[PDB]
Amino acid sequence: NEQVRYAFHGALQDLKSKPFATFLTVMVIAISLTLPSVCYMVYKNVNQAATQYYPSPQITVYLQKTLDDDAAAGVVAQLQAEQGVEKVNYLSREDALGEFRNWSGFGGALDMLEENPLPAVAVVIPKLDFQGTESLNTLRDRITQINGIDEVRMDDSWFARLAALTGLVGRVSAMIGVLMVAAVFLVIGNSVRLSIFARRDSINVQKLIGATDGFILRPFLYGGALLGFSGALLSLILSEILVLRLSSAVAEVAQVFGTKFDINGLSFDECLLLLLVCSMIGWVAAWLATVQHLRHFTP
Amino acid sequence: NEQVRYAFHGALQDLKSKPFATFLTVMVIAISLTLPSVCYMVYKNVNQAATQYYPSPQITVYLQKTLDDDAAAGVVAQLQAEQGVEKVNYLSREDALGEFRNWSGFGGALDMLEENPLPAVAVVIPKLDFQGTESLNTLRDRITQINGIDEVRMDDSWFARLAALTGLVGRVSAMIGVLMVAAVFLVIGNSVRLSIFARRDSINVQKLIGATDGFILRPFLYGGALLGFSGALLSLILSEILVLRLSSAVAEVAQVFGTKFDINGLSFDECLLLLLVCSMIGWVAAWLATVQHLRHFTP
Amino acid sequence: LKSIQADIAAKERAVRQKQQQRASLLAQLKKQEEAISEATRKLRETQNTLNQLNKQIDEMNASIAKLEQQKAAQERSLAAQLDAAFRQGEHTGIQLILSGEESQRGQRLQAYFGYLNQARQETIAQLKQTREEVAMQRAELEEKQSEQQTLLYEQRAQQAKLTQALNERKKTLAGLESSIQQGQQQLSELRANESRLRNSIARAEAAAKARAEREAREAQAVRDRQKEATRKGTTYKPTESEKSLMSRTGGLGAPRGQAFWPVRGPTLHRYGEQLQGELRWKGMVIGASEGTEVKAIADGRVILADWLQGYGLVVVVEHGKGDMSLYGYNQSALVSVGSQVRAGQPIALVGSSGGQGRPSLYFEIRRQGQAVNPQPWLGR
Amino acid sequence: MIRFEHVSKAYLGGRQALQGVTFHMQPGEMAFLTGHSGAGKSTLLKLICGIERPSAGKIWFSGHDITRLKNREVPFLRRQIGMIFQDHHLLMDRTVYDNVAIPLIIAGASGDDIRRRVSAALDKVGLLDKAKNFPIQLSGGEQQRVGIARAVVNKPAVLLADQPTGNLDDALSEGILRLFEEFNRVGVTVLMATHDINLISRRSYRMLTLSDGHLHGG
Amino acid sequence: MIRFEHVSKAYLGGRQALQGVTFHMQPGEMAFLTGHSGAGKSTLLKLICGIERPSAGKIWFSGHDITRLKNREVPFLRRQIGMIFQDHHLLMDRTVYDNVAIPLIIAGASGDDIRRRVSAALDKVGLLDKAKNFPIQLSGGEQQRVGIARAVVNKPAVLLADQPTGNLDDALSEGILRLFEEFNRVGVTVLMATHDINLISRRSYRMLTLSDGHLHGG
Ligand SMILES: Nc1ncnc2c1ncn2[C@@H]1O[C@H](COP(=O)(O)OP(=O)(O)OP(=O)(O)O)[C@@H](O)[C@H]1O
Ligand SMILES: Nc1ncnc2c1ncn2[C@@H]1O[C@H](COP(=O)(O)OP(=O)(O)OP(=O)(O)O)[C@@H](O)[C@H]1O
Repeated sequence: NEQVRYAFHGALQDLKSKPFATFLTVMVIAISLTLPSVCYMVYKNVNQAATQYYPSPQITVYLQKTLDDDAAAGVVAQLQAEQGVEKVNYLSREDALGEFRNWSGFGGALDMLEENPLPAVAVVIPKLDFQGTESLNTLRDRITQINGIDEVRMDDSWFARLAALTGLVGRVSAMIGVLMVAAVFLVIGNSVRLSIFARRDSINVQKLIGATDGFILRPFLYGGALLGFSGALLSLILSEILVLRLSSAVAEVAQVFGTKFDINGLSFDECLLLLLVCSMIGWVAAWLATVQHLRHFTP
Repeated sequence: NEQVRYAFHGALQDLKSKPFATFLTVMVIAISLTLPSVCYMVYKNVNQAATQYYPSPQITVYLQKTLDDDAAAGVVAQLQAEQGVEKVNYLSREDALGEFRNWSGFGGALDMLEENPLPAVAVVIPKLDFQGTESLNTLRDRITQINGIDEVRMDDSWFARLAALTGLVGRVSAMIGVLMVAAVFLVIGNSVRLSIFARRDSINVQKLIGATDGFILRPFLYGGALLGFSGALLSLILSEILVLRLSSAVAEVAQVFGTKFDINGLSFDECLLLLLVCSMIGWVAAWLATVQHLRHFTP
Repeated sequence: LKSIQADIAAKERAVRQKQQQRASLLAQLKKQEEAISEATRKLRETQNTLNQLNKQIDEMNASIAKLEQQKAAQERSLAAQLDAAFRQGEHTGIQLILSGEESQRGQRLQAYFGYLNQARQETIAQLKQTREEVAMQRAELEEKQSEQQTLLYEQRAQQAKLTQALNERKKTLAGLESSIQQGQQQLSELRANESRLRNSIARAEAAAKARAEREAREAQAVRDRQKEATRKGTTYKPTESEKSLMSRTGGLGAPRGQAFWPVRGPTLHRYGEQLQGELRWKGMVIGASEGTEVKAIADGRVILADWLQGYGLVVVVEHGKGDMSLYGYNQSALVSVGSQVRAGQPIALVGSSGGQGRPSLYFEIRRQGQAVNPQPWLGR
Repeated sequence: MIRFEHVSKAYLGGRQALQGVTFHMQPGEMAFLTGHSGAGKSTLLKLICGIERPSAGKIWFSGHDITRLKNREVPFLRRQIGMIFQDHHLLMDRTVYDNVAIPLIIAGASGDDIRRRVSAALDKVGLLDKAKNFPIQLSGGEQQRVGIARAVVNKPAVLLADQPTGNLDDALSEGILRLFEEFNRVGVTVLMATHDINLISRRSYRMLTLSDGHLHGG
Repeated sequence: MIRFEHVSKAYLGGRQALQGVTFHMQPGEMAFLTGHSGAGKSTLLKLICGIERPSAGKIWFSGHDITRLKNREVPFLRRQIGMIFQDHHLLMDRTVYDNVAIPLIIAGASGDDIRRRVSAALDKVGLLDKAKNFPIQLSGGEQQRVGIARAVVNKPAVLLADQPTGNLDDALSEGILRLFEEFNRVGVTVLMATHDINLISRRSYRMLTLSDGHLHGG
């Protein structure tokens, strides 16, 4: 199998013949490709990564004055632990008294307005039982049908505020990703096509000496896969310089706002896939260009 | 005069010689250029919406019983009109009586509860120097605990959260923008360089008679601007078609979760700037690439 | 000749006028006792009105506490519940919340913001009800105080008129106290004066006499029915109304001091002893300072409360079976001609009316129209 | 092993280069193709080799019709002949050793055999001194001789020469003609298009003249 | 006007193309340049043009030393010279009218004069019928004569021909030589490098011979 070795040697020599032309082509492929691989940090890190629950209606029924310490278990024995519910958030009586004081609601009226009649209640976490939309909905009033709980401030939450992200955001970023994953194909294909167009003369010369249809192809394919592979490898060398640099900024805003979002890098399971995809793109572009320019010299 | 026409005609001739290659190059340039335009659109629209939402709060020091007309004048001479303050919102006494009545809180208790002890609100927007939370920090407490008003309704650091979000939508989008402009820089440069390399065989003009370097250059400069300009022209058409697609869906979501804050396009000045910058970059790349060849074809 | 007759007339001129003035203006003193009876009824009404005014002042103090402390402190609280939108609260909070809302939605739904406003509305309804009730209680206290004040003004006018009348009658009473009488004159003119006083007493007794006989007959019928029920193998228990009707004036019974004490005070004279001359004492006399009362020795009907010479506006409350221990020199009148008064319950507060120098409760034990010994008539 | 039966070739545009050419060349036969400038010589050689297609008539090569040849069987026709072009059609980015050795590589020969055969064929024209040079570093006659060495390196069955002695002086032209004759003494049919009158006047070979696309020479 | 004084040229790599060349050529003097292959003829013509730089000695053209010419003055020297190369060095994507006319475009001449002069120069070499064909649609001799027509169009002062007859038959060779003579009878200095003998034997002109970069004639 000396043909494979000879073709690889020819492709390597052709690439090394113009160091400034080869380097300036690898440079544009790597920069045009780090954008998909750095914008994938955002949708893998942060978004999805730090998924903190959602506006779920833990809101529940409002208990009357009959609620007490014993009635808390009784409500649990009926709706807060027997019907659809996961957790217990019964802040009855003094529990939602100092917390209500230190919230946005200012205190001091309790010492003046006799006693605060904080309408009793108990936020719940509708477990599978009532979790289901309809499992709640109808049985949501059935959940109310438990112990006392005069009222039922059970709510919904999320509202349209949970649409200005599943809608506007759910299309624009995908569109941008599609744009980038078309740009990379286009730039690799254009570079390889122009490389073959530069040396079409040798194609013609060695075609009219005999040769074959496949002999002329191999040095151009191996030189088109090696251009995509070498341009993707430098994008992985990059896109870690940028992400580690960006880690400092994200770490600073972690404490200022609250929960500390943790940044990370690209994994091997996606690095290998990226290298393979770029190699295949370069190979297929080289095949297309050479086959197009091989039917030109067939009078 | 005539040389300009001859050079332009030659540039158009060699552009139209190979329609597929020039079309592919233009498509690559336009695809690589429609990303930063969309990023700048979304950044500008988000910035406009954030500026329209809330520039600064109106939280001030809550006045005690010592507040009066003369005490309000003193509070103006101290903080409300002499210290960091943009306007005056001294709603003392009856000013914050009907306003409280028509606010979310139901009124009518004044006829029963003797006289309403409405506070002397002294809202004022601090200047840019005092706008900063870090600048506010101790001075904000110092301004509150200066004289007159006793209590202090401090801010909830909503401005700080907006500032951190802006810093992210700054640093990160700035790095994305510089990456995109580098990408288009290298795409234009490489395409022009490779076209000149393919048509390099015109050592004949340099060797034949005194075709000075100025004579040789002009067909290549004008053919470099015509490539960058056509890339920018196709991007503007492609960019605006794309946002119209992602506008009707985006605008509807804004109406549900607030107000229908739609997406605008580019002003005429922005389009002219884009076209001029792309043509300039193409001209520079053509000059560099040709001067590279004019030196290695000399004795 | 004529000189002897003129001297005799001069010596015997003014005795008859003095005695007549004494008797007539002692009757006028008893009339002053009746006027003081009207004044004392007005004074009891004024005391009831003063107790009502004191209760109204206590109710005004309770209204002060409840409603005015509501106003001051609990309306600091109420206007702070409203200040949760007006003074250091809300300001129409519509700002969007951040991720992980620590309440701040449950808050405005029902918690330190939403249930704050809900309990504020509940307490505002409660305070509107409290203000309406404060207005209603102020109206009620004002009506009570206006009743008290109108009664006080009317009673003051009536008491001023009665005081002028009593001053005139007191001048008359002094004119009465001017004179005295002689011995055989005592026998004759005292028979006459007692006849007049007992004539007034018997007018009152004829007005209020049927009650004792009716009650005695009712008690006898009740006893006969109870006895006959046993003869028929049953028990005849009179109803509440029947028992009340039967036992109203069932009679005085044996004198054993089982009734309410008419008044507390020392006793000077004894029944059957030497009171005035050879005539046997009508009954025991409670000799003490003026103002000590007197009443019947047992439950029954008042036989007399009206002006009478010597015994004043005597409350001759008949204890039944003819036993009427009169309230000598009584200065009041409660059970007039037609009404009834029991033992202890005085038809008139005794005093120094009718010419008597002080309260001498000459409780005559009239048994079959004759004086009886009252010594063993005190047991409890 | 070459037969032209009423062949005609007109290029796209309206220039009738060849009209009614018929002739025959036997296995192992030399001939000279002569004509004026623009006559149709390189067109005839292109038709034989396989580069161009006739508009009419038939071409028979080695007894098998090639007037309509599939694009898959052409490389096995162009492999039996050694063609010497007029542009010298060199690979200017390779060495001259690689240029001469590429036919053996195409045919699939070994390594030491390639080295020996390339050295022999480069010695036969005098260019062994210049086996490490790129074709840019050679004169015109030396590039011509590199092409000639490339042609004969694979022991062909036909030699098709297109003015192979231009840019060569008379001594070198005679040497190259002697090399062709020594290849033809083995049984290689030669057909050599030439503009030289002195070179052909000193030898007795069949001579096909061609006057404006009309053979009338044989 | 041309003058060489002990000029030598060793190409980078260790190949002494020329050594110790010295000669003088007056205005309006025709001469031939002959030698074997690889002698160093095209190198002499390149030194005269300015494409290559001598490693020693001095070169004078029209009385101005050009051995150390700058890079901003080579254009005017190359304008004063009409040269025809061995590769014909002609643009493959322009009509032959444009190829012949580019020297006039560079010189800065009007339009009617350009058309008239290009027609005359194309007719002199017999190509006027092909004024619209691209160079790919010509033969070897026709491309040669396109190069000749481009050279002689600008009425030069020195004409440097580098084998302008190879690829041309004998009648066309005589026609080309007669054209160069009709240019030289005005006062144009002609230096013609060639190694065909039937042309430089029937005309008596000075002949400079080279043999491995040493002028054996002068
Ligand atoms: N590619 C081409 N397309 C069209 N016509 C062509 C082409 N090549 C040559 N011709 C024309 O065909 C005719 C013959 O050309 P050909 O190449 O056969 O000439 P030739 O005999 O090689 O000439 P020379 O002796 O000068 O080399 C001429 O009219 C020529 O201009
Ligand atoms: N670019 C070059 N680099 C190195 N050596 C070169 C170069 N061009 C030519 N030579 C060498 O210089 C010498 C003379 O070459 P040149 O082309 O001047 O000869 P020539 O007489 O024109 O040849 P021919 O008669 O075959 O056309 C030869 O040894 C040749 O190989």
